[PDB]
Parts: sequence; structure tokens; C-alpha cells
Amino acid sequence: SDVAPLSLGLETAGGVMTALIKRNSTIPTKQTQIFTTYSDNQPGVLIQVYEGERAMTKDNNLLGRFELSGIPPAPRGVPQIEVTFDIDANGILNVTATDKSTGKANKITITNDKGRLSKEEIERMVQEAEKYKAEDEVQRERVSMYRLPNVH
Amino acid sequence: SDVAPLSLGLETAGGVMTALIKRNSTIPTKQTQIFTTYSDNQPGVLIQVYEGERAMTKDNNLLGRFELSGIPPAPRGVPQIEVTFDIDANGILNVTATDKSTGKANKITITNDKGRLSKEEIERMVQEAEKYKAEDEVQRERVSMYRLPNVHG
Repeated sequence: SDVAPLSLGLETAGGVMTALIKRNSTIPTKQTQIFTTYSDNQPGVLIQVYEGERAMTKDNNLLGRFELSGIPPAPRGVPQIEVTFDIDANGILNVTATDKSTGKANKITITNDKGRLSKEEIERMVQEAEKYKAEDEVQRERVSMYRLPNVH
Repeated sequence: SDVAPLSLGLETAGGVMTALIKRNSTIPTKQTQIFTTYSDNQPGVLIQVYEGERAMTKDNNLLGRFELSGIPPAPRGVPQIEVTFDIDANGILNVTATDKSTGKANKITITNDKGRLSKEEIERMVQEAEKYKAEDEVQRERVSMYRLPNVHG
């Protein structure tokens, strides 16, 4: 089958690239993942869709953005935001985010138009990750470390 | 050698039980894991040692605490705090925490002279984990879930 030429994911807290569909994954495909809030009573979540292999979204390519508001106040980590990345056989990417507390959903359709990447630009972004692989490895391992509470 | 009747670990952010030595592990043994700070410029970490199988430390048994202070200012998640659990065959547990940036360390010995690992106490805490197996499973997956940023004001 065809494949995703670049990894696709979302920005998670701290400017982290969190991939839902990995580079060279077979397409069509869909991946569904549950996300939650960063702070108590957080009223909305920022959904920014990125493509690329680097560990931090500042270094990847923004494909689309939307906000989901109206989240009921709750302790951090309790709201459940269901995100689905859905790629068709032509590579067209639909992203849906749904607040399971109320059922309010938001969605974007990301097409394959003129501002998108060519084979050579795709190839260059692959090179970029390899050059920064060791540094990006440390960023990802940092994201994965458990956090300890403060003293006093 | 012996085996650890209960899991041993520390409380991580949010009151979470993070086990470093799993129940039924052969002892003596040593386990090392690196942790980091929860907030920007966090100047110290509180090391709270817990025993038990439940997902949250409030449901497990507190064994002791110590603080490691003197962490230099840095963004949240940047300091690297190495924690090592070292247990001997009689269940005596040493916990050391070391700031890898400065080499500053602190350490505690958790003695095993109370009778705390009794058949009846071990049995209850193992049964509890089974009884709350589904609830603790959803809690652990909830903790592991990625977080989305807040929106522009």
C-alpha cells in the first residue's frame, strides 16, 4: 500500500511533538488516542496538528490548528479529549477532537494542496531528524521521566 | 536470598505510586531510575518511600521520607535526579537520590525491624490490589495519558 511520507501528530504540553501516525505507516489508516488537561479547571485545549520527525513542534511543520473550549472544571488529568487522526488513500488527513464530558466535538480537514511538501523537501526533513537524533532522543527520554514533588 | 513480599517505590507527581522494586523480586537487589522536577526552578525534591501494590500512594503504606535540596534553577523537567533503591536480603532498604548536575546527594535507610511484612498485612494488600484491579487499571492509564496545552486567553 502507500505510506505516510512524514510522521503526523499533535503538540502536547511543553511544545512536545506527539506522533499519532508514524512515518512509513501504511495508509489509509486511522489512529484514536485519548488526551487530558494539563492544569486544574483547564477550560480548553489547543489542538495543533504537525508533520515531521523532530521531537519538539517548534521544529516541525504546522498543518492546522483549532481550539476546543467548554470543558467542565475538573482536576487536572480527569477530562478525556478523544483525538482521531484519519488518513485516506490519497493522503488527505481529517483530525477530530471530542470532549467526552459533553460530546462537543471539533474537526478539521487537511487537504493536499499547493503549500504542501515535495519529495525533496520531505527527504530533507528526514535528514534533519537524523542530524538531531541524539539530541531529540534526550528530549523524548526527558518527556518520559516521572516528576517528583517539591520540598516544604 | 529472599523475595520482596510487596512492591517498593516512591510517590511521583499527583500522589502516584511508582514502583522501583516489584513484588516477588529476588532480593538483595538494586534498581536505579532517573526522575525530574515538576515545576520551574523547583529547588528540591521530596522523596517519599511507599510500599504496596495500589496505584495511588494514599492507598499504600508510607515507610519514610527525606528531602534533596539545592537543585539549581532550571525549567521544569530539566534537572536529572537519580534515585537508587538498594535492598539487602533481610529487607533493609537504602534509598539514595543524587542531583546529577551538582553531585549533591541525600540518603535514607528504611529498617525492617517492626514486623510490618506480616502474613496478614501482606495478604490484605495483595487482596486489595485484586479487589480494586479494574479501578487501579483505569487510574494508571489516566496518569499515563498525554496532556494538551491551554488555549490563548
